[PDB]
This record gives sequence, structure tokens and C-alpha cells, in this order.
Amino acid sequence: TSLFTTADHYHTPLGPDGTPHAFFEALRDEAETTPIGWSEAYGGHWVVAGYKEIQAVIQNTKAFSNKGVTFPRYETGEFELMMAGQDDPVHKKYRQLVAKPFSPEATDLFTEQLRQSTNDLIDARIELGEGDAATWLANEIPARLTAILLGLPPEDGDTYRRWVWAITHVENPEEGAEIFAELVAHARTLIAERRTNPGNDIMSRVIMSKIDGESLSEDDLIGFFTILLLGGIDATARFLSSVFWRLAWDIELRRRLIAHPELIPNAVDELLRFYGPAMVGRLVTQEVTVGDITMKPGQTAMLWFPIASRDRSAFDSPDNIVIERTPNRHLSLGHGIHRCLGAHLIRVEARVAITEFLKRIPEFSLDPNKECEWLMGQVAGMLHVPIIFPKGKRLSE
Ligand code: HEM
Ligand SMILES: CC1(C)O[C@]2(C)CC[C@H]1CC2
Repeated sequence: TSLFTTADHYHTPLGPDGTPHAFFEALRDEAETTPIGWSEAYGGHWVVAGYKEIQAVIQNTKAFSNKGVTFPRYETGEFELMMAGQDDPVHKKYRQLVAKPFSPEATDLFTEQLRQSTNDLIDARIELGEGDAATWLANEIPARLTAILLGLPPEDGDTYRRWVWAITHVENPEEGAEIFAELVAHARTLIAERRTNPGNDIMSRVIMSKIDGESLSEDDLIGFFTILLLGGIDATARFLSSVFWRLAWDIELRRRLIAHPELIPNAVDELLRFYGPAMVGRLVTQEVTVGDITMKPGQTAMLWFPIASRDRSAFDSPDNIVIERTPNRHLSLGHGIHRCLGAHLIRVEARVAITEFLKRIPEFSLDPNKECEWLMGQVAGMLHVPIIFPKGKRLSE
């Protein structure tokens, strides 16, 4: 009578609250006894839910390969996800090619440029009264910024989200391939129109790049593009979709942030722990024993962060958002050599998005006449969060 029996991450039961949190809180329980379980979904796999246990997997690079990070494998053809489906040396090497454009320093030069666009997207409907905080804001803030890093066309959110919708998987036959081939099409065009008349963007920074003293093949360039056009548009879009659905009803939290922004940065981390959409797996390359279980090479182990972010033997009162909690050592971004590449970037987007969104519309609420839809998968969160506020005034013209 275990929940691991049929544990499935693209299929987690949703409580009345609308979130699959009722499940986690409960499974979070079972793990105290059995920190790891075997699931019968997807041919057969391992579920790692204990904090001490998931933290033991991400660290032993020996027995676990990242060549199976997305699982079931992500729709990407004969292209491997850079610095993510590759183990070192490839990893250590490939990454140092974008290490700098992502450092806190370099990812600050866009700082007060995100407030503009945020505070400039709040003009879009601050005069209507409502709007899907997901589609309308959750999505555009992370999508526009990216476009700007990969030297891209700002208003095509729709097009990109369409590609990522196929990478991300839509349990569709191969139409994920038909559509991924277009990302590869545009990805190709963009590449070729950069090695001529460049820019300061990242996409460009890597072309001129060279490994071993020799440039790089486009099967690695079209490879990065994917990871990035996928790093900051999905996980983020969802995550934000969440804090907005969370601030729509958690008035105890809304009013508290509204009156103490010194905390917004900190409380942005407690939200990452509680609403982290990120979930990954590893691939077993050699017999190894974790805690009390033994895993033979060939099998995959899913690392259930949402569950290990609620382990009581690591977090005081885990089921409450404690905006003061310090330190916050969750794993919603992972640890080890695979520590999120855009780690500092979302702490920023959040800081702002939320900071500015509350100074503009300090009152709003879950639209009663439209129900919120939650996304599932290795990336989950709110997809549609329609709110209703007091029709206001915009700063724009
Ligand atoms: C809120 C959104 C985000 C979340 C929760 C998230 C989560 C994660 C997680 C869990 C990992 C590590 C997995 C592992 O250890 O194997 C990771 C890796 C990575 N993320 Fe993100 N991410 C987010 C946003 C970003 C952004 C903004 C970018 C895009 C520029 C980015 C780029 C990447 C890349 C390329 C890696 C693989 C390289 C590596 O860590 O070794 N992430 N992220
Ligand atoms: C593919 C997947 C699941 O998505 C992101 C956002 C988090 C972990 C990995 C790499 C980047």
C-alpha cells in the first residue's frame, strides 16, 4: 500500500486546492519510512523523495549519468541538451563558454530594464480590470528577457512557447518532432545571420567561441539555443504563474509583502522551495546502494524535489511559507555541477515581477467565474491564473 507503486510525475493527483500539493504533503510523509520507492509507470523506475537521499544522488557523478536527465527523453531529435544531458569533461568544458554572461554581475545589466517591461506590461490591462496573470504576465516577463539575451525578436512569445510545447512533450505522437524541426529551422536561420552582423547577446558570444582552439559545430550551437530557449521560458513562466495564484488568495501573504519589501528578495526563496516546478532524473551506470536500496545500471531514478523540499528533517514547519526562514537551502534549482545555470536570473525576475506587480495592483483575486488550470510534468505549475482587480490607472502615456 505505497504511493510509489504508481508514482508518476506527468500524472500527479490534484487536490481541491487545485494544486498537486495534497499529494506531495502525503507522499512527503511516506518517505520518512521509505525514502525511495519503485514505480510501475514508464516501464519501471525509481522515485527518490528523501532530502538526504536526493542529495546523495545529484552528488555521486560516478554512478549516475545526466545523459538521462529528461525522462521520458525530451523531443529533440539527434541533438543533446547542452550542459544538461552531458557529463564531464564535455560539461565542465561546454559550460565555461557561457559561465560569464550568466554571472550575477552580467545578469544585472538588465535589472532595471525588467521593471520597465514589467511595469510596461501592467499597462496592457491595468485599465480592463482582469486578465490571465499566467498568459498575460507570468509568460511574457521571462520570454521577452530571453529573446533579448539570445538576440531575438521580442514579440513571438507564442511561436516559441509552441516549440517548447513540443520539446516539453504533449503526449503527442511525433507532431512534437514536426514542430521541433521548426525550432531547428529558425535556430539555423538565426545562427547564420549572426556570424555576419553580430551583437552583444549570448547567442552571438558562443559562435565566435572555440573549444580546443577550433570553433564549434552548429549541432552544438543549435544545441545551446534549445537549452536556453527552454531554460528561461518554461520553468520560469510556470513558477511565476504560481506566485501570482498564490498572492491572489494568500492575502495574509500579499499584505505582508506589500508592507515589507526588504523581505521580497528573501521570501522569493521560500517560494522557490514551496513552488519549485523543477524535477529531474539521472541514469544508473553502475550498481550502487542508496540508503537501503540497490540500483542496477540501465534504470532511471527520478529526483522528486517538491517532495524533498518538504522533508521535516531539514525544514522547520515545511508546510507553511515562512518569509523569514533563514537559511533557505532547498533544491528547487538543484546542487552539484548541475546547479541551475540561470540560478541568479530568476531571483531577479521574481524580485521585480512581484515587487512591481504589487505596487501597481495592490488588490486582485482569483476570478470566481473562471477556474485555474495546473500544468504537470518535469515542469509543473499554474498555466492559467485569471484574477479580478479594481480597474486602475497606467503610467504609460
Ligand atoms: C524558475 C525557473 C528555473 C528553474 C526552477 C530551473 C531549474 C533548474 C534545475 C533543477 C537545474 C539542475 C538540474 C540538475 O542538477 O541536473 C537547472 C539546470 C539548468 N538550467 Fe535552470 N531553471 C530555471 C531557470 C533557468 C533559466 C532562466 C535559465 C536560462 C538561461 C536556466 C538554464 C539552465 C541550464 C542550461 C541548466 C543546465 C546546466 C547545468 O545546470 O549544469 N535555468 N535549472
Ligand atoms: C529539461 C529540464 C527538465 O528543464 C530545466 C528548466 C530544469 C532541469 C532540466 C534542464 C533545464
